[PDB]
Amino acid sequence: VKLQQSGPSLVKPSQTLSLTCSVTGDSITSGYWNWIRKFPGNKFEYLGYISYSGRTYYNPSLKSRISITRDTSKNQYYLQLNSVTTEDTATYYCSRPYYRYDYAIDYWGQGTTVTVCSGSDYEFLKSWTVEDLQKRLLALDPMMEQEIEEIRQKYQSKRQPILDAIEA
Amino acid sequence: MDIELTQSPAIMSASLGEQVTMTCTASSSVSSSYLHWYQQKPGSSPKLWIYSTSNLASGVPARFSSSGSGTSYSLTISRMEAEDAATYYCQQSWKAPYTFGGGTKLEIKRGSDYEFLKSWTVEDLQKRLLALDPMMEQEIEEIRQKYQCKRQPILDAIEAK
Repeated sequence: VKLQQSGPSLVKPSQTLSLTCSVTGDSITSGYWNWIRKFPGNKFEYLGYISYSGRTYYNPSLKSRISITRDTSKNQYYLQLNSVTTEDTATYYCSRPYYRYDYAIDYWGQGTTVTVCSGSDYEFLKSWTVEDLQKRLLALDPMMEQEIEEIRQKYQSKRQPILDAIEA
Repeated sequence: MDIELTQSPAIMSASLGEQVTMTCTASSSVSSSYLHWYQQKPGSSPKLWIYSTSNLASGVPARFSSSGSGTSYSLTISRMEAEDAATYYCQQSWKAPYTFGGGTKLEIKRGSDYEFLKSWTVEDLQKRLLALDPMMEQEIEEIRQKYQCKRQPILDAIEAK
């Protein structure tokens, strides 16, 4: 049983998030199938399930912004979140509860980390020529690479005691 | 009225070989067959670890045990090992929405010190060395997606012409 996720990683506010779980080891016409998201603060939120017959359940917390959709023929099911603010930034999981375990969740998709970008820079980026903007766009590359290099070196030190301890 | 699951402590550090017991307390009774436990290491998805209060998922080593009933449940490691360093979530699959606990992150006490490190076996050492890569990759990937966020309004202004 392998739940395979696909979908975009970014979504602008008040737009719609859409994700796809491609089940490959069971049939979505059997049992239940849910969507669950993990907020950055290590907090899980049950979003809802699609049933074997097609009935659904939606967390009241999401109001009515969520609709879960199945495609019985391709053994897929879909998550759709409307009017997506930045409080919808999380890692989104599909997963199969199993009746034999009283619906404990024994299989999980690999997740999709979904960011919501306000992007309210109309008033700033207006005083830029398109040529200035394409320099600004390329300005991010050395900036990001710097951060990534800090990460890489942090773990260069964090593992050094381990390598020293192995040599001994 | 949703069932709140509270996990204490939220974080706890333990030295190898210790015996560690983390707890989960519900706001209202849940029958034992619906209380479950998951383990999540960074970079990968939660794994079902214990279902129905007292059943180990396959592959879960025997040093793990769990018990409880009513509104108080618990998970116990007998002789902790380096690889049990993870976050452990309880979950009830009884009343929808099927709520999780806040987690318990179990870290290795004084794990980042050559003083303590050289007393480990070579196996626990090289398993721990490789356990660093998922952590690093999550951090790098969080950076890459932050810059796709920064790249966005620039691309929206370049084409607003």
